[PDB]
Amino acid sequence: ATQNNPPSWGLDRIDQTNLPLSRSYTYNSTGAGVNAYIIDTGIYTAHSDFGGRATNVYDALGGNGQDCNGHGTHVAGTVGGAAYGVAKAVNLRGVRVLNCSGSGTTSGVIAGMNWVASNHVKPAVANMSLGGGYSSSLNTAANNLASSGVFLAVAAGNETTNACNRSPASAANATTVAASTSTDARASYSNYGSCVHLYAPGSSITSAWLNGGTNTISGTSMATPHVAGTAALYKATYGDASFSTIRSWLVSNATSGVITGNVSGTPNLLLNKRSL
Ligand SMILES: [Ca+2]
Repeated sequence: ATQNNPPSWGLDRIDQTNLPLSRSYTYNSTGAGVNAYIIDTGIYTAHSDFGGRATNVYDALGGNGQDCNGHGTHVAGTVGGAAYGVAKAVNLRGVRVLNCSGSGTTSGVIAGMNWVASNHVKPAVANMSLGGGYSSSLNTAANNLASSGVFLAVAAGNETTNACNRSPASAANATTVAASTSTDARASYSNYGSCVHLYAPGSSITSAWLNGGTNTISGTSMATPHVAGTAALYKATYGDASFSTIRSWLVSNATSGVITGNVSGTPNLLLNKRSL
């Protein structure tokens, strides 16, 4: 199937090797039957772009799982919204670890990851569009979440710093995602370095929001769900596979050398789902 004139350029970009944008997003899986765990501010599950496919399954803060920020709804939309998403029929499963202003703690994030590792329904992917300072406990938790069978996509971060200095971006088993722009530039805020595995569209990404509507925002938070969604397409297309197999497929099939302004020591690779 082909979505003509997708409402976010990020979808357009990941289905082709070179600019110019084709104003189209082609997909041959929808990720049906794959579970995508959005570890974030929760999901506004009633949004029309989710159909009936979004349900919150855990809240680390003692709340009801519902998004009261918008960020997690936006991220969920890029993973799996009908109009805004990469994997348009995936099951979206909200894991609320951040509050109404988009913040939390290392321990609440680990609680959400622990829930997903224990209770995920295979085949499963997880998206972590969040980060903080380096934490050995958070990195270990991320490594064991991936090893439990959940492909793990994490944001490199928006601090213009080395992602090896941040967690969970620096975890060995993460697939860590930097942000590009619609001209294939490195986004000015994007973290960089040897702990980044590839770029994905991150600046001015349009997706779902709290108010029933849309929002266009920027960040490695927006790049990461393109990768999580592609991993969900992978599992629906080929069957379940380990995080290391899918990560290797992503980086070897990524578009090489098109990012401008890349920071030397960072892979010049851009997410490319064409070969699915
Ligand atoms: Ca395209």
